[PDB]
Order: sequence, then C-alpha cells, then structure tokens
Amino acid sequence: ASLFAFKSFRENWQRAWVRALNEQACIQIAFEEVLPPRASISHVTCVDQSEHTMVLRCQLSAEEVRFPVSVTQQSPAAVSMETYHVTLTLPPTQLEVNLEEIPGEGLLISWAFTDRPDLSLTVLPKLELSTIEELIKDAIVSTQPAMMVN
Repeated sequence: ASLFAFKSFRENWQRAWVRALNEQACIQIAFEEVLPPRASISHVTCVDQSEHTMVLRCQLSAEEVRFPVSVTQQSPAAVSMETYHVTLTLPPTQLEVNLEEIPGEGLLISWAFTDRPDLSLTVLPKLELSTIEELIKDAIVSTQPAMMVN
C-alpha cells in the first residue's frame, strides 16, 4: 500500500497487468496500450506473514477505465486486425497480493482476484461486440499478474 503512492509503481503495476493479460489470451484479443478516472484500494489486511513472504488482501475498484483492445484474425497468408474502444468499471472486489523476496533480483509481487468480479464493460469499434466483451471479462477475471521490483 505504501508503494501505491509512487507514480512509477502505478505505471509498472498497470503495465504488468497488461503483460499478464496478453499472455493468457494466447481469433486473438490483445490489450494494446496501458489513467483511470477514479480508483481505490481499501481494507488492506495481512493474512499471512512468513520469513521471506507476505500475503495481503484488499478491496479494489475503478470507474470508467478506458483502454483499446485489438482483435486479430489469422487466415491463409494474411493477417487482419480491428481495434475497439473498451470502457470498464470494476466495483469493490477482493484480491490477494502476494509478496516474496527473491535473492539477487528484488521483490516479486503477484496478485489475483479471490472471487469473480462483477465487471461491467462496454465495447465500441473505432470505425459481434457481445463476444469481444466476454473474452475481455474472461481474461480479466482469470489472470494473475506478476512483477519484479527492487
């Protein structure tokens, strides 16, 4: 929580979440660019505290987060691609952040939703949208991002 106040950490946090999201995607959906109008982490609690690790739980929420998503279709000797505008809203839901000290590398951070988040996102092209929504929802609900700090 003390690290969520540094701008540099928030950037990598989002950039790490986008990296994990694209991995699980492997039609093919991809999150292009990395910001949110309003976000908040609350009720930070320490469930476990080992000698070299630490497990935390908290409530995460964001409103009107906007990011592009690209749909890529591979075909005989060809690649097509169409990008969309996505607007997501995450109500307060619980995730578990896991910290682990790695010798010679830094501090490994990992997180994942503990329960299915009640997402409410919309998709609109940039000049079926229903299916693109479920692929994004399915990825966000399942991914367990990770990142290395120092």
